[PDB]
Amino acid sequence: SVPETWAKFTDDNVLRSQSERAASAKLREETENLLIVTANEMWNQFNKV
Amino acid sequence: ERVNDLAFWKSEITHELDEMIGETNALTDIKRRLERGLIETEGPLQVSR
Amino acid sequence: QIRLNREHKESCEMNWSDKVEVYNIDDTCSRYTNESTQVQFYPHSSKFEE
Amino acid sequence: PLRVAQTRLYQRSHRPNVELCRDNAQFRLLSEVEELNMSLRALKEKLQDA
Amino acid sequence: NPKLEEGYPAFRRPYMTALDLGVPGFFPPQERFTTTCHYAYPASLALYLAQQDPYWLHQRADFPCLMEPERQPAPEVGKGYLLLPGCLCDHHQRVKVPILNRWGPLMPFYQ
Amino acid sequence: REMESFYSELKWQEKNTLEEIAELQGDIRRLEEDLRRKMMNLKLAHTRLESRTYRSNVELCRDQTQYGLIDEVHQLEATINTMKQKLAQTQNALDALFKHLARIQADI
Amino acid sequence: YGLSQITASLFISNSAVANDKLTLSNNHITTIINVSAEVVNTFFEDIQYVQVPVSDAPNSYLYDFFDPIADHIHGVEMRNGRTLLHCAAGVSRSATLCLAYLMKYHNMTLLDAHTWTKTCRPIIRPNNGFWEQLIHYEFKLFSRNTVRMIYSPIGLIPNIYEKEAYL
Amino acid sequence: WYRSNLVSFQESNSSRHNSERLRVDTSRLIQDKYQQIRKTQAHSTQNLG
Amino acid sequence: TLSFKPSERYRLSDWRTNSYLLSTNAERQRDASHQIRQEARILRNETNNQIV
Amino acid sequence: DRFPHRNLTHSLSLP
Amino acid sequence: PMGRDAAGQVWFTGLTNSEPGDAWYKLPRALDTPYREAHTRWHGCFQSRQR
Amino acid sequence: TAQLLTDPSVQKSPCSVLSPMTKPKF
Amino acid sequence: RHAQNMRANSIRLREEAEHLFETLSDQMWKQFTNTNLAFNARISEETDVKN
Amino acid sequence: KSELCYELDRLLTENSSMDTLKRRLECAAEEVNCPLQVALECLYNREKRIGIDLVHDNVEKNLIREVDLLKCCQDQMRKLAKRIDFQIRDNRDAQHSLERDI
Amino acid sequence: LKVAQTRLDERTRRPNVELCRDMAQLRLVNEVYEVDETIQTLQQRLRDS
Repeated sequence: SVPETWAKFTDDNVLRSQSERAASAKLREETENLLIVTANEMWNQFNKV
Repeated sequence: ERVNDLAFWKSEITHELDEMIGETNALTDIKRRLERGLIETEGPLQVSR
Repeated sequence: QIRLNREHKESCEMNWSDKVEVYNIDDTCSRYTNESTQVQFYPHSSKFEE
Repeated sequence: PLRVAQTRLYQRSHRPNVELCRDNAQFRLLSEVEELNMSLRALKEKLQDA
Repeated sequence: NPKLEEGYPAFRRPYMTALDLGVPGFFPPQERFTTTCHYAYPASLALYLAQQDPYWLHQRADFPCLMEPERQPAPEVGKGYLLLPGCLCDHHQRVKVPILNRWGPLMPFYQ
Repeated sequence: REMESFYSELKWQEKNTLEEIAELQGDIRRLEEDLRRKMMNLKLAHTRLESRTYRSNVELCRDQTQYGLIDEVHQLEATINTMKQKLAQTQNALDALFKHLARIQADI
Repeated sequence: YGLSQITASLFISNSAVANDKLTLSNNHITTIINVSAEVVNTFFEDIQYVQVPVSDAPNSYLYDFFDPIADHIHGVEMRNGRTLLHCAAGVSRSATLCLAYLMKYHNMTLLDAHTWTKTCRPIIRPNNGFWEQLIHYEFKLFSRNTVRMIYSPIGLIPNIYEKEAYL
Repeated sequence: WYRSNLVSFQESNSSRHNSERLRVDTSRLIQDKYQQIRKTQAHSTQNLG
Repeated sequence: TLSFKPSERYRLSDWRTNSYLLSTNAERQRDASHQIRQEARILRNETNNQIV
Repeated sequence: DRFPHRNLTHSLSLP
Repeated sequence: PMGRDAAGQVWFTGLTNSEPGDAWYKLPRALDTPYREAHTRWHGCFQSRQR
Repeated sequence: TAQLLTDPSVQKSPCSVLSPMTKPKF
Repeated sequence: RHAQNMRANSIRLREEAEHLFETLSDQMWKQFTNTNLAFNARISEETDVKN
Repeated sequence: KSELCYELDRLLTENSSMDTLKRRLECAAEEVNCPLQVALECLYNREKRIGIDLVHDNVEKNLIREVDLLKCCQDQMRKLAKRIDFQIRDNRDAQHSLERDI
Repeated sequence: LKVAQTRLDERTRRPNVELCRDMAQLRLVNEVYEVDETIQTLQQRLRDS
């Protein structure tokens, strides 16, 4: 490798791991919105009975 | 200087591996609450049947 | 002989300076206590030790 | 105290060239972190039983 | 204003050219915290606004990072204060004074 | 309606606060490596001086450079003392946010 | 007497106040600059000292230190420090450097700068040899002169002091 | 002659140092003002909402 | 038939101040934290320039 | 976003 | 992610899409733009050393 | 009751209360 | 109230106790240090006399 | 009853820390005795000097002055050990009153 | 500065009972003040430059 290529390998290595966090961050936000909604939908149907 | 660049690029790898550990303990939190989100739902189901 | 004397003096002096640095950081590590606000979360500090 | 132990581990890891050691304080600090994590897990379990 | 009877030499004070002619009453018509001033950390524009606006914090000049709210939770009991972060103390300044981040129980369920 | 209106403000305050916390953690890691940088410049002035004491007799004559390096080491040392006090100030302002981040999340 | 704050970070006193530690501690003074080569003060911890050698005579030269000292006060102002400009007596030498700083960094003429200093401290009387050097420095920055030098029956004194001299 | 040369050299050094300090401060100041006016407008938008 | 729990019983006024004072506490620590950061950049610039 | 007591919109990741 | 739901996606390494202006008309930039700051710093240091 | 103004553990001294100031050693 | 005064009195003593701990250990080091500086310059004076 | 029980809990916690704070002072008393004793042996060797070398120099001037300060510091912490001993005892009598109440 | 002044003008048009001094009104007035201070600081730095 040359110095220009060696830096890119390290820089793109962190960017893959960095993009995994934002992919993981959405899952954490998406999951809690499901946990909120399932309680609301279960409560509404339990009321109709 | 070639010692200097290896020290600079090591810190950014070292820094970015904080949030990778930090996100994983955050994801493991919601998974345990989701694993448990499944367990109590048998309650309302058992009273419905 | 003068050249040799000076050379060994510089090597031993650099050892002395390293010891000064390590003494200072160990002193402040001892000074750290649970009410201090300089304290912060440094994950992987347990996992990555060299 | 977990914060305290981790910051101590960081500063100890910053010892420059030599004089950074697998001394008795290092093993202790690692065990502090591990043991306190165990106590934290126990605390979360009891919180939820409550 | 120079009038007619005084004469020509009085008619030298107001300078005009042909541009100014036509105006009624012919004569040329006559004639708080600032950020320019240096300020330290606890002194800023928001600190100037920190009392008039719907937040009512007032600085205590003895201990600069100790502000007093006008709307205290219990004036019948002794007063309470708020603490600005950072700051610096000299000669130990021994006053044990109330600081309050919120109003409620001493040991809350949701913390 | 009052319950809802206070909650929305609570969330707005939290979001702007965790913006500042993450951003402020940037300036802490920039302060620390400058503080580490200045200790390298102190090592030069000491090494510059003792090598200049190898001079002898008329070589050992004093000059502007010797007095110039004298003023460098004293001034470089005072800069670190100023900066070290400023680093510990920012860490205090970080810790105040964490305590107050918990309390906004405490009531949400 | 005592201590006079000229700007948010600049102070003028005598040598005795400069030796006083209590005044320094209460005002959080970081830098003390001695315009007198005859006055010796005790050197205090936490305070870095500057010394400008000159005498009190019509042949004394201060034009050399007019710019570097003014730059040094501005630099310590950004770093949130404070400077104490003290003479042997606080009457002539210390405030001559104070006048030079105000013209350079505050966009005020010498007449306006002296007016502010006289209101702040009543005992200011720079010697005549220092007055031309300030007049020369004003024609530097602004290319116009508000304070000029005139010959009185007493002698060559500035136009500011001519009325009481005629009396 | 020597002191004249020294005078000129010191003058040039001082002027250039002042200019450099001014440039760096100006860059930082402009960036901060940009950020602050953005945040201040956004807060008023939220209040209107 | 109207039993209440033996806990604290703040009036509507107290709930108002706690909401207000907690909010204004976070509004002043973000300016204070901002000023410390902003000033730290100024000090950092002058020390780097001076030693060069 | 949505207040917790009015949340009937599922996520777009399960269409 | 490694599992049933796993898919393929081609992503942009940031060297073509960037804001490498660094003149006085691109300087204030945007809050949106996450330019690669570590690589910009190392690159900025490397150019002068080679120069 | 209002224990958040009268408790002897809520009364913290203002300012930084002699914040960490220590000079480098040796 | 008596348990309040007893508790509040204990803290005021500890505030002096730590402020005592800081000041003495600050004082003992500077005196130990300054003695060695005076001890150092005395050795140099005597050694230059001997040669 | 709960108000007594809560205040009794916080009272115990402060009392325990004062017991350690008392012990820390007594520990620091035996610490200072070691550097103090060396400065005494320091002065004993300076007496051994012969000829005109017997001098009240800046070394001796600072070395006796060191000795007095270390004795001064020991008396200061033993004194605070005394006044912290009474407070613990008044804390105990305060605790006994609360317990008989609840 | 333009957009803040436009918002203030438009909110002056509210009807009689709705002509209320709200926290958004206070915030807009303060925002106009701050924008003016920022402009003054920038002009000062220009003259110094």
